[PDB]
Amino acid sequence: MEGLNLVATALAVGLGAIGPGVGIGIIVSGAVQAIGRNPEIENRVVTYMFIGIAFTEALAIFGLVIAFLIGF
Amino acid sequence: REVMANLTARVVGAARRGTLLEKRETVKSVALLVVTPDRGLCGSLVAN
Repeated sequence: MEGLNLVATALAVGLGAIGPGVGIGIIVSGAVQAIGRNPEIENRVVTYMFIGIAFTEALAIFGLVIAFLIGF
Repeated sequence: REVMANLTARVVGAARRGTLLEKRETVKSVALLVVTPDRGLCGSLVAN
């Protein structure tokens, strides 16, 4: 058989794209809707918004991290 | 009045507290709706 490391890296990065991508989409849609309803609190929610993305980003980064652990 | 009381008790600290409900500071213009009879012979009512 050929190298399964390429398939592993591809699957890890692709799923890290799938999951946090939809998470960020939902987060941004909700934050945009809330800002459009009550702008007077926007700063608070946008702070929380970034926090959410950070966690999702970390998850995606986590996949990329282990992808590198399979790359070399 | 009851529905308005319930609605006003529901909403607190909104974006400028609505539009007609807005407690707009620095009052500079006041409009007055005075209602008076169409005809005389009322007595002191119109004068009051």
